[PDB]
Amino acid sequence: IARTFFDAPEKNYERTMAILQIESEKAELRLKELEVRRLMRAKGDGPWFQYPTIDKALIDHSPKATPDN
Amino acid sequence: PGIVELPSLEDLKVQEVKVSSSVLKAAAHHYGAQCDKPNKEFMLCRWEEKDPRRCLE
Repeated sequence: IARTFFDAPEKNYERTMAILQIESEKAELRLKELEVRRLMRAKGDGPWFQYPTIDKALIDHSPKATPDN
Repeated sequence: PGIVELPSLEDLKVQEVKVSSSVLKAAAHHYGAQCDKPNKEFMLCRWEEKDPRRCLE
């Protein structure tokens, strides 16, 4: 029975170790993503939460009809 | 904020061209032809400095 159907205890041991490593990595990445999102929302210096502003390529630079501008 | 600086009343004192609009219009072409250099210098200073206090002279 243990030879045909069942799995070796070493296989289950090392498989559980692999699963635990992957899931701990995922949990740490989730917590880091939460902290990054909070910091980017608070400070606004990152690539996220970049609300748009007025593009400065629209400003006319040629001399106008009045000098005082 | 700051204090705006204005020239004194003696610096704005000059004798004027006391002629009417039609007197200016009759000789407008010859005035543009003959007196062009100081007029264009003043206009360049005006459009560059964007400040009449820097173009008073």
